[PDB]
Amino acid sequence: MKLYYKVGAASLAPHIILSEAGLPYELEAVDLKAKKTADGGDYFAVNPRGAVPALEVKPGTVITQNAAILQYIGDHSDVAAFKPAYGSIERARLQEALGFCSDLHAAFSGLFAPNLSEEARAGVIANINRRLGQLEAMLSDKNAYWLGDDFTQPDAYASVIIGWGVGQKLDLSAYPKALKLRERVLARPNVQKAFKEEGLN
Amino acid sequence: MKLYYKVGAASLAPHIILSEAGLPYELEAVDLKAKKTADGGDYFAVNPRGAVPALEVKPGTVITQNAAILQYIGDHSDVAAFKPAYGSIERARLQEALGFCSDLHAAFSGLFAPNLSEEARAGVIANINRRLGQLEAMLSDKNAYWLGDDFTQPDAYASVIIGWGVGQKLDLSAYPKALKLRERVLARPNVQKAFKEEGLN
Ligand SMILES: N[C@H](CCC(=O)N[C@@H](CS)C(=O)NCC(=O)O)C(=O)O
Ligand SMILES: N[C@H](CCC(=O)N[C@@H](CS)C(=O)NCC(=O)O)C(=O)O
Repeated sequence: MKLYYKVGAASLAPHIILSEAGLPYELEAVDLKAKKTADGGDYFAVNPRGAVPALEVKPGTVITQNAAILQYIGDHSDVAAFKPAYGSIERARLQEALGFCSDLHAAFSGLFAPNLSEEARAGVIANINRRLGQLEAMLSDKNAYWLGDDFTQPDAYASVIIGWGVGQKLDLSAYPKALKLRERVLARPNVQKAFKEEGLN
Repeated sequence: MKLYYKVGAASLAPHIILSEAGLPYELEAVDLKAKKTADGGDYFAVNPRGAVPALEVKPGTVITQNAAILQYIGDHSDVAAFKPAYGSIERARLQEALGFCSDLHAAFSGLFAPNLSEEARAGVIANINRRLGQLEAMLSDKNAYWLGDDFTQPDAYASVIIGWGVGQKLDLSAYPKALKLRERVLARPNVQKAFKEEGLN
């Protein structure tokens, strides 16, 4: 399969999960400014919504939307935690966490919008603070990772988003459970392998 | 199961799907202003994120996030279209459409925010127009419903969101495929049954 990604963007989540699954994959860096693939072609032909990630499962079949991509990879892996039975409460918890990741992502996205005024920026920060508080409350110290004993796709996606906060030098020390989850994810060897593949430290 | 809903809100989507599935369900109207259940209790104890829908599967187990709720209902129904195999391309298409519904929903949500300035409102309208254009392009006249020959959860969710546009008297006549999908959904008897259950016409 082929993952369309931009360095450090939300596409790092499925990059991490592809690496953890150990399935063969190819990567394609997208220029999101010009909306072009690396050969100079039109990225809108790949994803008409214009976003990364997109996953080409095989020629002519491209899946968009992180929740879909993350679960497709999981269902085609051998990692049981990545692929709970549909209809099981575990599957619902997986989807619920991925849905919340989209909400968390949406709060952060406001921060990188162009011509962002200081006043508009304050509202973005307030929503980031609100979503981070909700993630923090949702995490339980009875669980090594978000959903329980096992690392799953949500963990990777939350860790990437929190990393955007780190990169922006936001103070996230009031969210120790969130920081601990990210620290745990960042130490996983297949996570480091994905970060390397994007030229990131 | 028990669905926590507000009249005409995004919770109408799983209300529709519960009705279509024919499984037994109870409804609970939430006051989102006071964040209270109808007995006067704290809705944050039900969903700490404060949103509808929430689905109590059984006492002590509440699922939040529309994508999770919609797929839980589908996986516990007898309707094959609602429950494609995990890992099948059909399941990925289902999740992709639900993920896009969240994006469409997010564009519309801006319109109902309090103290919305005329200028901020224009940007909201521009994003609604952009997301509606993307939905329109994603729909294919080869398909009776969004994903193909079969009505699915996405169809209900898109139809509810478009309905918010109708209620706001936005001109959506440049999106005929979207309008046709909604018209088709609104004529389904179990859809009308759900609308009735919320006191809606
Ligand atoms: N500054 C970017 C952060 C990644 C990023 O901002 N990308 C997207 C998410 S993939 C975003 O946060 N906002 C716009 C968007 O989500 O498309 C980087 O270091 O790569
Ligand atoms: N005016 C509301 C529209 C529904 C609504 O606006 N609810 C939510 C979605 S459920 C929304 O569009 N914005 C805030 C939110 O999504 O919570 C109604 O007629 O019920």
